[PDB]
Amino acid sequence: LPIMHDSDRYELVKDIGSGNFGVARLMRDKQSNELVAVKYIERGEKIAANVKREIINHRSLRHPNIVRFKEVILTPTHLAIVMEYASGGELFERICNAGRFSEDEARFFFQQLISGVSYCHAMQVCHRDLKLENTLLDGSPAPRLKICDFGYTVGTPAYIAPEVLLKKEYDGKVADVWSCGVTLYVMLVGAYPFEDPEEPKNFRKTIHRILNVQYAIPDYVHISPECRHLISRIFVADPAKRISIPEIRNHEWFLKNLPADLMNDNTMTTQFDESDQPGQSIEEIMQIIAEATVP
Repeated sequence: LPIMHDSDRYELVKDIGSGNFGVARLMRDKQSNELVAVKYIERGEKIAANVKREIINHRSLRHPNIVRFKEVILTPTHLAIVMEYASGGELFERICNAGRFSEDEARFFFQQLISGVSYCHAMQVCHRDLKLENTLLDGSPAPRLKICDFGYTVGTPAYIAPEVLLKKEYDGKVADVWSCGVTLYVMLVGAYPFEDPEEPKNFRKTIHRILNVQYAIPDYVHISPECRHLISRIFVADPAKRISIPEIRNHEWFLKNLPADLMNDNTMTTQFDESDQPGQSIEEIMQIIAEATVP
């Protein structure tokens, strides 16, 4: 990792190398007070077109449930890519610590999940790039879900829709619904839907159950019919018959206690100001990117 820089606007919090941000540096923005994660790319090295487009595409995503891009900084050594850091650990860990969530708590997170995924579907041009298994939580005492859309260890096949395993072509949006259903199930049950109950992680057995949409909610987990219905409309092997995101938004289970401030960062209890963010112009960013090609 390069030496600390811009210590006038950022404080060094901790250098890490494990997680959704991978080898990164945690810092705290002294002006905005936001915790961020800085990723470094060697100058004139991977400063390819792919990096350029990932930054540009990601910059446009401004939803409270998606890990935001903050800014790019040139150091005399690497390109610094700064982004929001989710410090609450993985959604999955919270589920494990609780054993399983109640219906109400699962709904609270599922609402956020759907709002975020729906926003990605509208903003992104080519889809098929959502890693819901590694969804994170922010550090707030009232957990906000954070989807990670970037990449500058693979998990359960349960998350992989049947058509993603078999068919050569598929609609990424419909596959994402399957993934959200897997997340919902795990929240409500405390284990994955198609994997062998617990002890064995037999990928051969999991795949087999996935393709045959073989799942069973255990007897001790009491679920409302609305909820149960929603699950049955998501775990459908045929993609053309799988409920869509907009239909999930109109489902009775999803509509109960739907907070009005789902898409807002700044609310009555949560502070956020876009003008405190280092909102660089796309021209400014491109300047730094090209200027970063010079070693």
